[PDB]
Amino acid sequence: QTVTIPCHHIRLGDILILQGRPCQVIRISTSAATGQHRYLGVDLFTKQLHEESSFVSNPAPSVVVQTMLGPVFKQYRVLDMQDGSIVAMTETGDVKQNLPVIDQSSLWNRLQKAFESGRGSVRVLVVSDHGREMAVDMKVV
Amino acid sequence: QTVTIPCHHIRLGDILILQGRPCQVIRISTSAATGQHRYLGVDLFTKQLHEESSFVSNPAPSVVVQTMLGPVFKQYRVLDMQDGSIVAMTETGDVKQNLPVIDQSSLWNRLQKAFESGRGSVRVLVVSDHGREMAVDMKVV
Repeated sequence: QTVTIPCHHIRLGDILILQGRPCQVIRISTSAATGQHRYLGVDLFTKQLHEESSFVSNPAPSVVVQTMLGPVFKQYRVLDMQDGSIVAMTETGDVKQNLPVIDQSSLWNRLQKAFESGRGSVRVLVVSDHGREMAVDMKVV
Repeated sequence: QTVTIPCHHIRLGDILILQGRPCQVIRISTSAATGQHRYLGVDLFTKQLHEESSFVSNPAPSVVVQTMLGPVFKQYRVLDMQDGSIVAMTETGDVKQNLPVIDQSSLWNRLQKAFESGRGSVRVLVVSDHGREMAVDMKVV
């Protein structure tokens, strides 16, 4: 499940879908030949590099837009924290016992400190990869 | 005519629709009470300040997204440059004799230098405001 993002709203560090994989963009360039944009990114799950060029479209006369796809993040409540995993619950009560937390920008520690102070309103943002789920950021409500 | 942009892809300097007006965002904050984002922007045409808070939606369980609207930019060919205006043509051959160029980041000079060297492939990106059109950026093909 994905959203369309115009290329002028894509900056380094964004998470895009490259070659069907969730990736963190580390380099943006432009093709001289076509004017497409080329995004080099790091697979959030495998840590391999993927590249993909933007999709050009013409929905109307005088309207050219380049887009990439970005993931739809799910929001889960945090019920408990174990060794490197968490117990999450979807907002329909579906419990996920060992959701992994990505090692990126000390997410575990930020999350721990926020769970200590106020567990009721900690949320994790979660990406899916062909079934595998992983938490990649946090929010507070 | 507008596109939906997720709030995590909105940074200072982006052009958003605030209160129905095209604006350049100069400050982003978050409401404690609701978690919406609040965007303070400068009307591209009047130079007045407008603010507007994000729209929250729930398209699916465990999926919360905040969005703002952004304009759809049209792309026009540049046929000639006058005193502060340009002659543009849409890609269906509709000629616009005095399209104004916004004074923002020396757009006129960047545009002039690019029109001197290679007029065939200079384009302007144009926003509409209830009929009034204005060029706000340039591209080269």
